[PDB]
Amino acid sequence: GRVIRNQRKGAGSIFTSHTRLRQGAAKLRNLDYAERHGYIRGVVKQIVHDAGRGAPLAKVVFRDPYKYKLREETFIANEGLHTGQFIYAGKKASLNVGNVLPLGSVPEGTIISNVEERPGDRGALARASGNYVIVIGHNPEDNKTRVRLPSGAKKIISSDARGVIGVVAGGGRIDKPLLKAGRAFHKYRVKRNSWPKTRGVAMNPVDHPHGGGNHQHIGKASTISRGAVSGQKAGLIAARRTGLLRGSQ
Amino acid sequence: KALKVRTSASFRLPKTLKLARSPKYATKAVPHYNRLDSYKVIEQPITSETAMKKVEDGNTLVFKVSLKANKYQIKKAVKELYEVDVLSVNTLVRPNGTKKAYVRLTADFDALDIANRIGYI
Amino acid sequence: TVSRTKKTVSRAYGGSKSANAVKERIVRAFLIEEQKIVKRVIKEQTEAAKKAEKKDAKK
Amino acid sequence: NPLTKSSPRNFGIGQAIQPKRNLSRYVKWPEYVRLQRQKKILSIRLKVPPSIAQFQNTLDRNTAAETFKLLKKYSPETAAEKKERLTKEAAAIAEGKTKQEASPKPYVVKYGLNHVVSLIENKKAKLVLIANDVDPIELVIFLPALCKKMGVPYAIVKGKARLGTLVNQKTSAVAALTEVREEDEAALAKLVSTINANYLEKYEDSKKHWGGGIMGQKAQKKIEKRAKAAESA
RNA sequence: GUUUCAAAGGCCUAAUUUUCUAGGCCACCAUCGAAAGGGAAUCCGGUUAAUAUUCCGGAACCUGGAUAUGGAUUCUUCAC
RNA sequence: UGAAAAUCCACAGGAAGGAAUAGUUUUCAUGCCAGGUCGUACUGAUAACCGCAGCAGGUCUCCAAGGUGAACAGCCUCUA
RNA sequence: AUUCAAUUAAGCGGAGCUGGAAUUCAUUUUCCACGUUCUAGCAUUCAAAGUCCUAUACGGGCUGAUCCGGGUUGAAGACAU
RNA sequence: GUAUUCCAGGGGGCAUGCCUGUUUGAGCGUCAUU
Repeated sequence: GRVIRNQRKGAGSIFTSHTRLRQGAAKLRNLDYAERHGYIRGVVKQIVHDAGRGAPLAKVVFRDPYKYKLREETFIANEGLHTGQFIYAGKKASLNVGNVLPLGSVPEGTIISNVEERPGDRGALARASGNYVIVIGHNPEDNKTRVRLPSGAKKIISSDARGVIGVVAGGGRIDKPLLKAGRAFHKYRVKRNSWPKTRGVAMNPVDHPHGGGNHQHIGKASTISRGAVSGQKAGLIAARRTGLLRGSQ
Repeated sequence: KALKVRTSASFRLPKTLKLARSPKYATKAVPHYNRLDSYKVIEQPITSETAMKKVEDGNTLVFKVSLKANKYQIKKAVKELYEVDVLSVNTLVRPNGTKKAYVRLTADFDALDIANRIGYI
Repeated sequence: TVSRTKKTVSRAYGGSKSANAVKERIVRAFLIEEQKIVKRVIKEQTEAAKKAEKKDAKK
Repeated sequence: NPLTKSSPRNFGIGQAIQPKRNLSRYVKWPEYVRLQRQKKILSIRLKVPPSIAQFQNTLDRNTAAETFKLLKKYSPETAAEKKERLTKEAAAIAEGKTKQEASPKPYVVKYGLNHVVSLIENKKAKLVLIANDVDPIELVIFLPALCKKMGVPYAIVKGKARLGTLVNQKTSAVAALTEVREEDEAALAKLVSTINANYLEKYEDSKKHWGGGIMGQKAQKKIEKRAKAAESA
């Protein structure tokens, strides 16, 4: 038959990001000397709405230690920041909302976001709306703290890795229902081309595996193996459970 | 021993003694004569019934000019040949693919008197 | 191609910052410099006196 | 004194722009510079075999200077002095007719690798001088073993360039003696007895021991610190 | 693939008063892409069988070159 | 939550340079010279475009008077 | 070796100052710290000090900013590719 | 045309890879001499 919708998204002709009204790559500052040992002052001037992103950004002005110049860095604003506020980033920096500390110089049971997987990653874990990472444990031998990610799965991260204090702003976005379909259109209009999805069973047998037949039925088991190939994988891939789950996730 | 002190963390290409040309033989052998001459630029005087009306009234004589001819070059050509001080030049390319140059002279020289000298009227 | 009397007003930061902006940052720049000299006064008096205070612990 | 004022800067992390320091350690070099510096290190860290290791045993500064004072005598002809000799040849041959004895017999140092190896093979060469920095080591590695078998004095010496300077060349590789005048024979045998103590007598000793296995500065202080804490707690 | 695990340059002032040499600063980077996007500055009246904000008459304006007259500024000075 | 860059200006900053028997200013008043190359006719549709063609088909825009009436509705006039 | 990441490849690793002290007591014996946190200012052309001279006009050496090794730094590693 | 720098005119030139040589150079890659 034909190459299925599933398969032909990876080509990347139409299925690409709409980066017209996108402000910038929301990342942290570079490491070394200033933030390894001491700390640096930074002034938040703007708090901007990024297009197609559940998170208001923040643009902070730091000085260059080696030149008479100024470099702006685009931070993700934690709920608590404001324009005309000082920010303190480094090892010796204090524990307040907004300040950027390494995981080693932080006590247990603290809350953080925009956490680095490595040191020098410039951010990775917990960047979405209303999400936050909690610190559980510590180790003297092997510089490696214990950390819980917002899904539930815990992870061991290096002690020198960074993390901005506080919960990410713009929370409670998912609570309101969209109602009219035009509201859903405008969400995906400033992201990708991933919306009006037709059901595979409604299609012909050429265009999709589930499709075909006099009645709209699947025919064979939708639970498909991990060891499969591209074209077959349409349904639940490598499922342990099926059906309605009760309470505990 | 005793290293060269260097402040910057970059390393750029050190500029060197770039030597000029000094050939053993000429490629051209004979330098070519003037491609665009005084006579080659301005070819013919146009003698249509409209052009006679401009020469009398407007104080302007018209020419058939060769392609590859600037308004600087046409001003120089008419000045050299007929010994006249030119005021302004206006040019157009005809539909048949030949350039036409309207040339207006100063108030000292009459266009009608020079017209009977060149040949036509 | 216009005279710079029409582009600018005669003041400190002139035709770039507003008058009330210059009002405040002169008051800030002055008042912070008064606080910065007191950082010496607190530390010079105390840290010099700490050497006298710490010697009493040994005796 | 009166109108002059002092003004300290303070370079305490955050305060002031930092001064101009020598950052020669943190320069991004070209690719060819990074190649040759790392090629030095890669040979040292791996265990080198005994056949390659013996070229590190070079001739010392004080003894070497006396050797090249000798070998700058018995050096070959410059191009002008050959032209001087051939004019003397043409004169005596036309009026006299005498080759084989005329223009005496030259005493000169022997050079060239294929030329020198044949002299060592027939037990003719008295002294030999081998370079330490030949491009492929394969070229010159077997010469120590050849001189051992025939019982010829030999000595590895620094600078293939310095062997070139005494023979009107850019690089020579090897340079050996065979014939020498009777006046300077006393000084030659003095050098051979000094040479044979280091090289010829210690052939069976030098064949056994391996070189290499030397770590960098960050590796040395890591081992010394780890050995101190656990053992001498 | 288009700034990369490249030794990737072009912008100002004298020196010298042969017009060729000296000062310097600064530095992740070809080039094509819109006659509806961005964008230095022109209007009225007349005239032809057929052209005009484009020729003629009269009144303006911009950019790039050159440059000297008037005015302003100066005993403590780059205006009050 | 509704483009980018060329491009032009302003401020901070004090580099260097200047007088009185004379010197600085061309971000102002006047005055001088120069402004290349290519396009420019007419039609834009029940006859100049595409549809075998002078084919009731199809093809992006601007200006827009009087009366009736809620009205760029329908019906009747003026200019062309 | 091979693999991964970052920067215009600035402050890596080890000793030394002053440390302030440490309590067996000052030590060639170890731990232990390094210049900025009320405020939407400001920080750039290398200054004081001493040393000489350019003959003190205008500015040269050594410090201010300690020294020694030139492994840019961190993962990962004889597994993986 | 008032002209080292601006404007125009007449004439001659400026691609890439690779080879042989020439002249400036870069690297504690490395040798001898103060």
